Amino acid sequence: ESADLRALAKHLYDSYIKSFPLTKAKARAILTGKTSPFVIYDMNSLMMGEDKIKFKHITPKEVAIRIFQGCQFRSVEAVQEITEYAKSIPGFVNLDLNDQVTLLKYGVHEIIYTMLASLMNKDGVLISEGQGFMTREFLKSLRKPFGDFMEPKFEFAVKFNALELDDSDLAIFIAVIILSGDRPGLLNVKPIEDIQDNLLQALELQLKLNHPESSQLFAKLLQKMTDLRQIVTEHVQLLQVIKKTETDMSLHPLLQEIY
Amino acid sequence: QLNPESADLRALAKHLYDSYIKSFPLTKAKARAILTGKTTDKSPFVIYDMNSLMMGEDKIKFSKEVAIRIFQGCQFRSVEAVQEITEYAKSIPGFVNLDLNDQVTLLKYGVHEIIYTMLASLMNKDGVLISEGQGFMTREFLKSLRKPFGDFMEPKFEFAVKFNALELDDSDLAIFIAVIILSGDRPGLLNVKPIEDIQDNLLQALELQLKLNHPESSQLFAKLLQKMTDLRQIVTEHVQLLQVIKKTETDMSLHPLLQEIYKDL
Ligand SMILES: CCCOc1ccc(C[C@@H](Cc2ccccc2)C(=O)O)cc1CNC(=O)c1ccc(N2CCCCC2)cc1
Repeated sequence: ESADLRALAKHLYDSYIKSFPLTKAKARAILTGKTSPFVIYDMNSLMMGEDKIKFKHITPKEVAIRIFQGCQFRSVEAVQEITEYAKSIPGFVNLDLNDQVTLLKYGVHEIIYTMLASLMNKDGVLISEGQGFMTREFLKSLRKPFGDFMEPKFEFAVKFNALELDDSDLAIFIAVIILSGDRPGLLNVKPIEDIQDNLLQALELQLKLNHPESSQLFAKLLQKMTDLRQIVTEHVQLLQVIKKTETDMSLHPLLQEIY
Repeated sequence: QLNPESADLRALAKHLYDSYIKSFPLTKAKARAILTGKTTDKSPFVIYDMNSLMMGEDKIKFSKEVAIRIFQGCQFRSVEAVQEITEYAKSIPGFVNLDLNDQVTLLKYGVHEIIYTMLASLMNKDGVLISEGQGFMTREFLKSLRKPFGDFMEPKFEFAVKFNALELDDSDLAIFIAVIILSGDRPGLLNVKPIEDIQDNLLQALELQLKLNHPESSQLFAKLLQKMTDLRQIVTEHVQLLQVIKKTETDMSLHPLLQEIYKDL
């Protein structure tokens, strides 16, 4: 029965490679130098960044605000990649359509930040297909409340990254996050937990075969789930604060609809 | 079931379960026995309203304001729970050998998550055993308490009903709360290495324990670990729900120990 576990792993991996253009293996090569990305470390470099390379996340205003909005544009984009990926998880599409919607609704944020760590090191984050590298300090230098917008993700990133997981490990971890039976509103919890259970086994073997020397990596990874939700909860808090305050956030009526 | 390594992990499970029974007067096995009302001597007095509360003062061993009285009651029992857990902690191989500051940090962030883990052993969907099992206060009575007290316990009942679904027994919990205490990612830890080394070992013990005790319960280990996020959540809500209390109830004192644990949490 350990055959069906390997098949599911490879399947998730293959699908993950197809759904996500910028993998961790690739991002890592770019980040460590052993491949170069345009570097954004201040206003002028940001400015030139937009002119030189056409960062779609920066279209036609305070910089802190356009950077924040760019983050949302990219997030929206990411949500589609994740949604497509989810469909390849054996059993997902056979679930009640409302539950599928529910799972993605509460799961994409956790996945977003999980995958974002793949593009981050203690010094910055890769943006627009890795074409650029936005400095951690520059982001942390934005005026309140934008300055501490990304920092919480960086702190998580540093920790998550010390586990040294690779694309094949993440593919399965990602699927496990999606099949969470404790999401509010689910109408049929059983099949969801039964699939996650099949995914957890697959993940456990993967980690043991891929990291035989890393003791209890499975437990440690599952524990990171706590850090993820705290990151999402906290993110949701700041998001409303920016909405309750900030008067220069309004976008075209249709754009606001899109997000 | 074979190798010397497994043997070492079973020895650890036994040591931890033994210390657990020695440190906690009311185990889950005892709590369940009282709750399933099977016996004729373990019968608890049920408080489900004012007149009952009124009569419980005479029945069970055990400020004139219903809501606050019950609240001061939980605080005292909570302070006492901190003492039992602190005593259990000392028995965890390696804990007393860590830097003293880290010992404090680990207890500071770990006692509440553990308090609520264990509190579930005393709960079922209708209420919670109190005063060493002599009494039983229903969920509805608690929920009918003046605001903002009327909903301080509800989220703990919700957690308990789900967590109890795992059907863990005391021997499993002893290792699980040990794992909770030895968390290397607690804010402010000085030496994270020695703590992780200890937790990894405890995690191996827990993993084997759950496999030998619940062979038919697939992935119980992972499911139990994911529960640690429900605990964090329960603690956070509580802390915030508490800050609201002291602002509307300037006349309600919070015990110093609890206040120190929550401070800069
Ligand atoms: C009946 C529901 C209460 O159950 C909880 C709930 C929470 C906690 C721990 C809390 C305590 C707390 C709450 C608010 C601010 C600081 C501390 C915690 O986690 O700190 C124990 C307990 C355990 N409580 C008891 O055993 C208990 C004991 C006595 C009591 N009574 C008040 C005195 C007269 C008789 C009735 C009520 C309850």
